[PDB]
Amino acid sequence: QVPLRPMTYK
Amino acid sequence: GSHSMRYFFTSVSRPGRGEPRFIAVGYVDDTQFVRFDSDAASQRMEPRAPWIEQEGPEYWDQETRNVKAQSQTDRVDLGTLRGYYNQSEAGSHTIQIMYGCDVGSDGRFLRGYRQDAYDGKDYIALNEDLRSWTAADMAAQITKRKWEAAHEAEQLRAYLDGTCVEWLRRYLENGKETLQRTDPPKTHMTHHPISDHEATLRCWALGFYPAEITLTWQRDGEDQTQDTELVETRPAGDGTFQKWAAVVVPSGEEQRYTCHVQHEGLPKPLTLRW
Amino acid sequence: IQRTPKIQVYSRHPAENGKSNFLNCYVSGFHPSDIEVDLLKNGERIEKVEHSDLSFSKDWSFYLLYYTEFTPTEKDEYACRVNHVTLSQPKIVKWDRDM
Repeated sequence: QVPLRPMTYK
Repeated sequence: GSHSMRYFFTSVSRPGRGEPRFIAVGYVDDTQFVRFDSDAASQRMEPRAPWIEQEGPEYWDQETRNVKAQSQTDRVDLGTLRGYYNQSEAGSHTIQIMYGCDVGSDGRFLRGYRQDAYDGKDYIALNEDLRSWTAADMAAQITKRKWEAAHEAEQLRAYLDGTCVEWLRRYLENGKETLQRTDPPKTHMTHHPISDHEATLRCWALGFYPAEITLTWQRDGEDQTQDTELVETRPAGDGTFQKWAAVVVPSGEEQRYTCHVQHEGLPKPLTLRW
Repeated sequence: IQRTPKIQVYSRHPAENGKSNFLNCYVSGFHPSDIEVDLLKNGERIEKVEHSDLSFSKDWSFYLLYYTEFTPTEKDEYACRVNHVTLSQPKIVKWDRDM
């Protein structure tokens, strides 16, 4: 399972 | 033994010719088990191994949504990074991301990782301590400040240390049988005259797992030998690996050479002789 | 900034004439990811060729495995054609059951 949300924008 | 789970992401921009190509794949050790390809009609996270298929609709829905959100973030980042570097809009560019965790035989955390690249080069990475970032250049420095400011390390550590391992354990157990485990190399030697001078001896190692292996040649043992050929380890396509080492020997005098095979699956190192 | 792909052509099992098998073309170490890989039977494209999904190594270089069913004969010639931005032209690697 992947994380619930992605990292905030770079 | 110990295992790992990794997710791989690749977003490639094709300016003037559509939106970034997005490809994501999940790994348990060397086995691909899920995938997403922005070109696929389904637009869903798809199974790739028999043991992940039993997962219900709740699983696939949530994976699809979360993987799709990743691609959107990459899309935005591509624009942002091009901007950082002052690159032209016509150029194609790549973002690659890898994260995951390792666990021991007991299923406990060993380490977690997360690293990102831009055009095949280190961009930014989570340090071993899972608490600090390493920026590869002035541009990544910008991203670093953002990520620190947003406390992104904490929630990532919560995943790598928490959720990640918990699911790896589930996967390992679910597909323990089918998952590739220790397989001893099947070895043999071949002979190929180039002239009658002059012949090639090739030492084969087949159907072995894991990929880690050692093939070495000797003349008039115990005398180690270079001046030999050795192909890179290659996947057989069934979960196992292949490799061979070769040496050019005088039509003699073939019988004075020996091949030596080392693999964790063998009760003892093997010695082959023509 | 760019890297040309290594290429290996081989069978999943030891080649035996008239015996069903699998023909592989392993491409690795390349960048960027856009790559063209065909398996050939006597110069003609082989249809229904599958491959693993794009992945990469620690050094950020990509790798892929292409594969299709095939029954080797003594005369039939099999090969792998690979094209990539770093390639002046498509390189063809023949299948050799001894390598």
